[PDB]
Amino acid sequence: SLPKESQAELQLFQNEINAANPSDFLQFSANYFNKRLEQQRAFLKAR
Amino acid sequence: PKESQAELQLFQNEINAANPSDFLQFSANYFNKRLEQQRAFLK
Amino acid sequence: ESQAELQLFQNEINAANPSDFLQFSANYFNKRLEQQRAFLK
Amino acid sequence: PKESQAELQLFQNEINAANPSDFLQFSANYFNKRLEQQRAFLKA
Repeated sequence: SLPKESQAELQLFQNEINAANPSDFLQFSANYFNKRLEQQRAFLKAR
Repeated sequence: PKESQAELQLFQNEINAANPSDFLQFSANYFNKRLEQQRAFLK
Repeated sequence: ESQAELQLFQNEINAANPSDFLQFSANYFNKRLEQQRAFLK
Repeated sequence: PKESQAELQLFQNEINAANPSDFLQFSANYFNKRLEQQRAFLKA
């Protein structure tokens, strides 16, 4: 029953998992979420 | 794979149980902690 | 700012003396990012 | 400890070699990657 933004981020993640089918699910998933944060951090740091 | 489906089901269960205010931060914290838990076993 | 964040990190390493340096350091920096994200948002 | 001093010296060397625009993001990425590298060795 999640909010729309949460469903969108979960759908993007599920799409990435199905496209890559990582041999190390946890490492791929941690790298993915740490990169999504990194992307939003660039907006937050900007002048 | 079955291990991937299990880890994805565990994550989806955590998201539905917590319904985080910051989805990205909760998800990064979750996966970093799952790695930390497996590191203890692997060392 | 970089020297101050490096000094804070070195101080944390010397105060905690972790048995797992890499895990402590990754947790530390991931938490510093988490803290800054809240303030920036 | 010797292993901790070596990892701290490697990190300080990386900071001086890259001089990152975003110190915190570079440092988090660095330690997360050092863990990733050790995970591959531990799983082998």
